[PDB]
Amino acid sequence: IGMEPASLKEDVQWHLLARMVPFVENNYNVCELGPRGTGKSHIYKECSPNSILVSGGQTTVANLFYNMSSRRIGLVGLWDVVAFDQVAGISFKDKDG
DNA sequence: ACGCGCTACACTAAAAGGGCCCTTAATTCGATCGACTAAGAAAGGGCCCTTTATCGATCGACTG
Repeated sequence: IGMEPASLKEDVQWHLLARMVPFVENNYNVCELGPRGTGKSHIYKECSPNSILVSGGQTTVANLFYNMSSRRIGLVGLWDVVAFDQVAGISFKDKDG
């Protein structure tokens, strides 16, 4: 990732590995809450070309799961990791979300 | 092997998504204007009490 392992505690290293875990296991839902500036969104935005960081919380079942008009599957179809930032900000215009 | 079948453009209709925007029916309040709720009000009014008259009763000089 670019972190210095010798400058971190062992448990912090294992937490960072848990952060890797969503990339390596199929259909792995995981939630992480923490203080600002702890380097959360960096791994899901820079250090992987096959993961997406959904910003702003602007998520609808149309573009996230299945858009019935265009008949194309949403984000969850071609990305290995979908990371919802700003969990407070995520809200669904449709109820079914 | 040059006429022939495919591959490109506007109107009409249907679906769905997504702003979305108005609604509303929930909220706050926030005066507020009654609404009492005492606190002291003052007029008024009501109450009391010592005033004169008299009716004895008597106790007086005075008096014959």
